[PDB]
Order: sequence, then C-alpha cells, then structure tokens
Amino acid sequence: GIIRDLLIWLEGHLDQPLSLDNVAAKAGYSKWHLQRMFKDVTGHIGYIRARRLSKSAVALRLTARPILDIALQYRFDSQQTFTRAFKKQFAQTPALYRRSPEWSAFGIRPPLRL
Amino acid sequence: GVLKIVKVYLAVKRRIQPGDKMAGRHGNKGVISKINPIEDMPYDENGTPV
Amino acid sequence: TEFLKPRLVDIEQVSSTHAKVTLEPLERGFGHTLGNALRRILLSSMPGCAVTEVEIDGVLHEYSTKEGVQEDILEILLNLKGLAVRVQGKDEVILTLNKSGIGPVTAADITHDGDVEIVKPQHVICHLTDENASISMRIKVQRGRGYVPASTRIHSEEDERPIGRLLVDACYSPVERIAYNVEAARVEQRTDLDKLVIEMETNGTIDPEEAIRRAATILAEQLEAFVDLRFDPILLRPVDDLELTVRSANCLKAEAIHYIGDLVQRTEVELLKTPNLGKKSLTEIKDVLASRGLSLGMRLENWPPASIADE
Repeated sequence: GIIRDLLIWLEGHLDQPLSLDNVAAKAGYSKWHLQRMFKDVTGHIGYIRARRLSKSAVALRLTARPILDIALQYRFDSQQTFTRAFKKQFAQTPALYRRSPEWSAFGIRPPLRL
Repeated sequence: GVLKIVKVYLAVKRRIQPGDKMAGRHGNKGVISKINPIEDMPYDENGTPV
Repeated sequence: TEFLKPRLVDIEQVSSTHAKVTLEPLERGFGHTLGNALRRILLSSMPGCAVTEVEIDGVLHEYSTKEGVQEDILEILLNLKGLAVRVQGKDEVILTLNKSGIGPVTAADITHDGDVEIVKPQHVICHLTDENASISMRIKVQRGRGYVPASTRIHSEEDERPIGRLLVDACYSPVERIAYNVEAARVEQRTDLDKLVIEMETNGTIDPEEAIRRAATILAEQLEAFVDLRFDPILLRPVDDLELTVRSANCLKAEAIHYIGDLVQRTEVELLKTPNLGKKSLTEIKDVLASRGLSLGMRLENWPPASIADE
C-alpha cells in the first residue's frame, strides 16, 4: 500500500535533490526494509540508477547542452562514473550515441508505470 | 576604400532656456535668466500683463 | 466681534468669451486680500480640457508635407491648438474627422460625440484645394491643468508607442485675462465697506460661477491646515506546501490536515499510529515544530484566515 508515493516523485526527483537510499529512507521506513517492500511489488529500487541514466538521456538527444553538464545534472558522480554506468548499460560511448543519427531502445531502462 | 555611404538626417525643436542670448537692434545684449509665470509678471490696470 | 461676509450678487455675461461678476460686501483691507488671491489662483491651477495627441493618415511625421493642402502640417498643429471643447463626463475622449472635396474644414465637419460641447464652429483648421483629397485624423482630448505639453509624459513614461502619432503642445488653462477693481459698497452705517468687481475674458468651455466656487475649494483646503493643523510563514501554508521529503507531509492531508496549525494541534502519539505514517516521518514533524518554537498540542489562536480551501 504505502510506498506508491516513491514511484513518480522519483520521476520528478532524480534532479537537484541528491537522493541516496538514506535520503530514500526519508520515505518513512528504514534502509533495509524499503528494499523488499519495493521488491515484491516490482521485481526489480536503487531502477533509480536507470532513471538517472534514462533521465540523463533526455539531455543528450533532446537538449543542445554538451556532455559535461549531463554527468553532474542528474546526480551521477563524475564523467567517467557516468560513462562507467553508460558502457555497462548501453555499451556505447555517449559521444558515439548522440552523434549517431539513429537511436533505438537497446539499453534505456523504462520507467516503472507498474 | 569605401563600400557605400549611409547618411541620415535628424531635425530638432528648441525653446527659450536660461542662458539663451537675446537682444534688440541697438546692441542691448541679454542673457535670458528666469522664466516667470503669468501671475507674478507685473500687470496693468486693464489685465494684459508685461 | 462685528464681522461680515460677502455673497453672490450676479453674473453678467457679455458673451461666451466675455463676462463680469461682482462680489460684495467686504470689510476694510479685504478687497485686495481675496481679490489678487483669486487672480493668482484663477490663472495658475484652473482645470479644463485641451488637445493632447493627433494621429493622421498619409503622413509619418509632422515635418513632412501633405498633398492637397494650402498650409503646412505643423500649421495644422498650430491651428488645432486653439480649438476649445467642453467634455462633460470624460477626462479622455477622441474625435474623428472625415472630409473630402475642395473647401476649408471648419469645426462643424468633425464627427462629434454626445457629450463634447463645441464652442467655436469656425476656428479654421486647414484649406483644401483639390477635390479628390481625403482626411482621417483622430484628435485626442484630455483634461488637465498647467502647461505640461506631455513632453514630460514621454519623459516620465517610456511605453512602446506605434509609429505615426503626433504629440500636441497643449495649454489646458481656459482663463486668459482676469483683472479686478474695488469700489465702495454702500451699507448705511458701514461706509467703510467695499465691493469686488471681478472681470473675466476667456475662451469657452467654462461657466464662470464654477470657476469662482472652485477657488474657495482650493484655498480652504490649505486654510484648513493653518486652523485645524495648529505569524510564521511556513505555519500559514498547506501541509503539502511545506516543502518536505518524498512521503512525510502529503500523508498528513489524507487525515484532512491541510494547514500547519492543524498539525501542531493533533496528538503526536495518535497521528503516528494511523496506518499511513512512517517512522522516519517523525523527525520532519519534530523539525518544523522545534525550528519554529512550538510545543506538542499547543493551541494556536487562529490558524485559518477568512479564506478556507482544500484539494
């Protein structure tokens, strides 16, 4: 029942509030108990990383800002830490992703509309 | 050396100010000093003031 | 005391442009006391109407020339200055003019309104000389006082004007030339008393009694002054609009609590026992109650205003 409210706030707050699990522990419950409370609902929450990589991927293709704002806008640690997450997930360079004139759904994790 | 000339003309309007020179036809120069309202001009017996 | 006050006697109009009006009886030394004091007031700040702007077709600026006219363009400005219109209920009106054919346009030619009384019919505007010509001008009329010719209006106010409007230099004052003479009023025991013969030569747009009656409204305003004269902001918001974490405050508004004053007047033990609160939401309640300076269950005096709405 209760932690429905985490789902689309996370659609809205992968932004300027740097939310970690202890910042996600501000949703009422503990660090370890929110995990399995999210697990049997969804199957897959720390999804957040995907939204961070999905949520950064609105900035590559659909806004004209270059790459250095992107690795620090949507709450990743660094430009290699971004591309470490990028290459584990999308298996590309984002300089080889946005510059390419074609773009399809290989690595971009969907948001949970459960 | 020139490509072309563009030369625009502007016109203006200018009225009595302090410091505006003022004379008759006899060498009686004058700096207009102060612009007084119509009441505190001296006025004759039949209304029409100086 | 042996006081006396002067009163209305008469108004003798020669015409619309000339009149005389007496006032009697004054005591000794009072005739120039009120006499010149109106001559300085009836010229300075007497309100009336004038012409403020003109807009006019086929010409982009006042220093051009128009086809089919005898006189120049700014001579139309120097002829539309001396027009005189009496507006009854508006401190801003307009008038249109549409005219064609050879012939001098007089003031009868313009398209009037029901409440701008025309004083002169023949105050000559222009001269037409070729029959195919046509005129559209729109004369703005305001009511004011003094000799501010809206050159301060462009200099105090910087709106984005459209290209084509010409600004008129205006004198709002209707009164032109006013003088007085003081003769002896005859009361049988008081031969010392005198009268106040007051003349007036203006244009139209004025009833003279209104000019004299408005003067004492001006003076006695200054003549009164020499006689008579010698709540927490994040407590007054909704609980949802307190700007807290993911789920700590929006859970409280399903208890119908949509004000922070309603938050502090709930028992903490039974607010955190409803099956929607979480046990890390406890510290944000403990945040906004301790940072502001409130206690548990402490009665706030009046948390709502006269505006009471929810969602």
